[PDB]
Amino acid sequence: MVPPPENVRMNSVNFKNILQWESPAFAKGQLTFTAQYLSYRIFQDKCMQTTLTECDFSSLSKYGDHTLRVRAEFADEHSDWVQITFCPVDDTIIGPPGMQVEVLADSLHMRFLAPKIENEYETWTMKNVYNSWTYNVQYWKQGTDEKFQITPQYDFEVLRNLEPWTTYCVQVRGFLPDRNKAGEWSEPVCEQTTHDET
Amino acid sequence: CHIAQFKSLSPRELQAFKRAKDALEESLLLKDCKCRSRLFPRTWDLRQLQVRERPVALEAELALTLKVLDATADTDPALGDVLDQPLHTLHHILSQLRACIQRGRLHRWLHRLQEAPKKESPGCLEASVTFNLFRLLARDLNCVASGDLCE
Amino acid sequence: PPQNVTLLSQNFSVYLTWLPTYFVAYQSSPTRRRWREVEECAGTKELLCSMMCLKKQDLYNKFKGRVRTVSPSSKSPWVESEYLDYLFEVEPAPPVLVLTQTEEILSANATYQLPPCMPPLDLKYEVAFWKEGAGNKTLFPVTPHGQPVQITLQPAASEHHCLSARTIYTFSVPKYSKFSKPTCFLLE
Ligand SMILES: *[C@@H]1O[C@H](CO)[C@@H](O)[C@H](O)[C@H]1NC(C)=O
Ligand SMILES: *[C@@H]1O[C@H](CO)[C@@H](O)[C@H](O)[C@H]1NC(C)=O
Ligand SMILES: *[C@@H]1O[C@H](CO)[C@@H](O)[C@H](O)[C@H]1NC(C)=O
Repeated sequence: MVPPPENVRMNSVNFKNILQWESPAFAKGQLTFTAQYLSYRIFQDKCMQTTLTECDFSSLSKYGDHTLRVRAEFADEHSDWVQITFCPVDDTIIGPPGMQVEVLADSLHMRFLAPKIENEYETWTMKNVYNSWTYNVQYWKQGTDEKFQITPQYDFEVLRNLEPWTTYCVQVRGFLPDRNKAGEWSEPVCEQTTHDET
Repeated sequence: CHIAQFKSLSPRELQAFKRAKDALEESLLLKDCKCRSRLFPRTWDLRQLQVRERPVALEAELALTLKVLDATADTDPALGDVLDQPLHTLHHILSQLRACIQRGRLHRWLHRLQEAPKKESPGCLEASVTFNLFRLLARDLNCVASGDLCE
Repeated sequence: PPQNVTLLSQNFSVYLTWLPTYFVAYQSSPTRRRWREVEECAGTKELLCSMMCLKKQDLYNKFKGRVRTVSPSSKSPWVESEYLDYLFEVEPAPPVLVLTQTEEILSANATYQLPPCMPPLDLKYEVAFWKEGAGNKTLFPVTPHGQPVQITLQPAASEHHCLSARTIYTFSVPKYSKFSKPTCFLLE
């Protein structure tokens, strides 16, 4: 009698877990939706009778697996549950890190800022969730399309013996070598060098 | 087996556990707590076992804790409003812990944990695992997750 | 009869201060009906006592402490303090920075003197870097204890720069300390 939500997905980036869905075709009136999460006891409600096409599930434990379901409701009748399973540590997207770049003669100092988890704190970032975090840097001379890779040991690195007065663009991403999982790349930051070699 | 991630738990999870311990302490004072032949805390430290035996001791303490607090959330639904998210997490850790595992001090410890629910009152066990809750999470789990670095 | 009874934490340790020979005891939260005397502060003449690394202590719960004034003529009543949950109320100490310089990189590594009975606390520090008398300092990203902060150095000139750092302890909620005494040196 009532159509279920369509294309039910979990958009999770840096443990900001947004259950998105598309409203099905309905001609009687404006639909509403109710999303639930399976807590340890029973399906608890998160969004009740909202008019939005999304619900926030960032409050989930982010340890272990969670079961999420949503249905569409009109008046007293309601649709069937569309149920997905979400594992935050494995299904969340690792966002781009920050990158502060400084020019020093033929060298190029770049510091990497961790991707931040909104519902946590400065002392617990994406770098602290995964035990084998390592940054992954990629650079090239602007206009050459010849990428070079470097894996820094920590959150700082120096690119030495570069060409003088040449613009280089740099990117950084998270990476997990235990699973070979890569995070998203940072936006390319391009900076020009100066002169002389030490 | 990869429990090394549990050296540093997410602070929001610890805030959820802290609300649980504060909620359990309010219920334990009105119940008949403090029974004879106490088990927590254990007199010896986990560093006094071999690295491969430490998860075995931690598993038996965590399984008891999970078994007791699950029975506590089913006894008091109002108290289970706070215990729900902790229970989910303790279960997941226990699952990850059992993946690292195939008459000394470990035999007698595993024995007393196994012969305690059948010979102790519920409010006592509830109080016993409540005060041991952050001993398990902050010290014992940390030691086991640190592998050969805990010494 | 000691009046002010305060059980406070300063620099990773728990101390008990009292204001008017003294006797001091402590009670654990699970062992609510049991007190235990301090051997180090037994008959002491000071106004503070170290409540850290005790014989049967349990820093993983809250504990109170009581103190009474004694004399060869009379005994005063006990005056108990408030509870202090160590894992949630411990105050950290500013680190000691070990400064080394290589080429154009300055590494500022934090070091700690920690009590032996301390739980495995998660310590991170934030390094402050600035020229002597600048007003505007440079805060670097939160860095784990055991990893240095590497700082880009300009090779020219020889300006007097100072370095400071503060500890951030994070269990359930981050707890910040003050900044250390700024270590000033000759940049080059
Ligand atoms: C604690 O001592 C201070 C001065 O040292 C005093 O001002 C305060 O009233 C005292 N607190 C009491 C008596 O509760
Ligand atoms: C903190 O206390 C420890 C002993 O517990 C001591 O070694 C250290 O110097 C103290 N740090 C201070 C007072 O800044
Ligand atoms: C820095 O100090 C810490 C103290 O905990 C030590 O572990 C480490 O080896 C020192 N050196 C570096 C490069 O981190």
